[PDB]
Amino acid sequence: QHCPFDTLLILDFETTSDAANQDYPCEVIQFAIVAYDVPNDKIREDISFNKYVKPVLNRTLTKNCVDFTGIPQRSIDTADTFDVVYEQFQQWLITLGLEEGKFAFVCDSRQDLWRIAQYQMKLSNIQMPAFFRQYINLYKIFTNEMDRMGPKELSATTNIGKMNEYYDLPTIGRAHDAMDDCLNIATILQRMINMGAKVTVNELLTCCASWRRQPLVYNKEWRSSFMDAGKIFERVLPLVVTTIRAGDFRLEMYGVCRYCRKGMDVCGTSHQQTPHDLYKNEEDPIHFAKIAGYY
Amino acid sequence: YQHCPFDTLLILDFETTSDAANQDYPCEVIQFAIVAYDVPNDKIREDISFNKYVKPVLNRTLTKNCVDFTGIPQRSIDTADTFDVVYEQFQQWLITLGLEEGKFAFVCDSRQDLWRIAQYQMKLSNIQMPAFFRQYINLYKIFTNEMDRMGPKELSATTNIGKMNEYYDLPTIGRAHDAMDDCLNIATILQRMINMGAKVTVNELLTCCASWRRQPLVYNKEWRSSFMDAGKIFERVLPLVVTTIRAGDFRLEMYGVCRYCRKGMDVCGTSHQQTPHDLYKNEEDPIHFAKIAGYY
Ligand SMILES: [Zn+2]
Ligand SMILES: [Zn+2]
Repeated sequence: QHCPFDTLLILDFETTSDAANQDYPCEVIQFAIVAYDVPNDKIREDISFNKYVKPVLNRTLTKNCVDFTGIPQRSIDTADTFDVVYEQFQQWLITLGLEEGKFAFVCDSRQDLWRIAQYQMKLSNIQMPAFFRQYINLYKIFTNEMDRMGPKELSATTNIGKMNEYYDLPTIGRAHDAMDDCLNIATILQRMINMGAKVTVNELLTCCASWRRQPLVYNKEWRSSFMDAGKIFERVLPLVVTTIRAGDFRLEMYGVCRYCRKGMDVCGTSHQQTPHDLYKNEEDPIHFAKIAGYY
Repeated sequence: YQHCPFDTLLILDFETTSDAANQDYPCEVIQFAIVAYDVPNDKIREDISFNKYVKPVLNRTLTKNCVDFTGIPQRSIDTADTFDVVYEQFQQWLITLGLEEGKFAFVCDSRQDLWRIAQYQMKLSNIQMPAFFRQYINLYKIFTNEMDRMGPKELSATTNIGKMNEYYDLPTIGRAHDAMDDCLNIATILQRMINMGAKVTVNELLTCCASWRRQPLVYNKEWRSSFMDAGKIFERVLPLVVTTIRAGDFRLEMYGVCRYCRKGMDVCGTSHQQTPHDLYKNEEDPIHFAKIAGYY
């Protein structure tokens, strides 16, 4: 109906972390997808991908990480590295015969594709594919929907939590298992569609933004603030998030950078707005940028 | 006369990667520090020292709690060499000193530095454990005996060094858990001990075999949050085991032959002699540090 895609792929990544430190080189440790069949309004749990991933930079999971994600150490010690798992994902995609630009990924925020996929793919030396450079931020649709229908007082802290609370849906499994997150998002998505939401891509990864032309005002305590760390990532990572209105999106924008209008084979091979102003303080280096090779 | 049979003592400290709340952790050396002590002249030689940061390979990012404990900033390890390089620099620095084989010994504040940390790091780096790490002076054990001689006090300090400074009434040097400040504290403590009657000699030896590793360990499921219980499993995982020797029983000629198998230390220690297969059965609860190190 409203959704121009015939299939939606709900995606979730879990990463290595250390709660108290934002200057951390997050590596994917779980990669999960569930398919949603748009014309039939059906969640297809039988069409799914669920792999653990062995990190190479930080091989031992932090305790706060395992408490948060619920992933135990054993599951990543027996896992393949990202480059192998991503290849399996590419292969699995092919064995589903979807048409380029007729499926889109759905996430609960900008974190999975703008930050996590982008950063992991630098580590693994993989080109950001066109299907990650265009996606549905479900939480952005949700806030438009709240605005459209009627805001109410929410006490949940996570994106998934609030959406579940607002639509009055029971929490599935537990927070932060990648597959459980996927199922929650899928059930929310379905509900949003039944209530008349237009679910379509709303975020695009772009080589440039005029607001990056102004040097970031450096907050020296950024390493303990999620918001302030976000500002650093925005500058360090090549691709930036540009929003698009539902009515302005077209399926033919697939594979085409919204900013420079070139194909995504040419756009994205090198950073067009390298933050040299952040890179001259030898006294206070940005660890995640150093270890990935941004400088 | 001189109760200490060595001509020079090497005070060693390691700092490692860590994650306070998890003891199933592949500790990697991130600081390697040494200060020399001249025995016949009773002098701490602060000018004869080794002090290097080390870049880990398995856990390249220090946890915040590791940073807070050791005081080591991330930038200092990002710019450092890996253990194999730093260890090679140590070997080279050692030869510069011009020391007679078996006439110098290492000094630590516990069994941790050489029994656990060095042994483990050296399995990761694939370096053979040297003779001068397989016999050493555990100063805290000597300290423990010295308290029986002179009479015990009620100590409130919490670290081994803190205790030793408290008991002998010495001021704390620098900051705790900086490898070099620890070395300086240990050297000063050592000096006081010898001057106050202590018999300072090799008291600990690393051996390939012990009868108490024949009987499978009484497995504690919650071992990962307990320092003592994790020690018990490290004792089984690590090939070489700590064996104590009385002061009057040590002989210089014990370098570098194993107390159990009586073979040179170039032959002993290549292969675990008491592999704890009983511990390696359950793929639903595996020992992480034993797995990444390649013990199974
Ligand atoms: Zn572009
Ligand atoms: Zn032996």
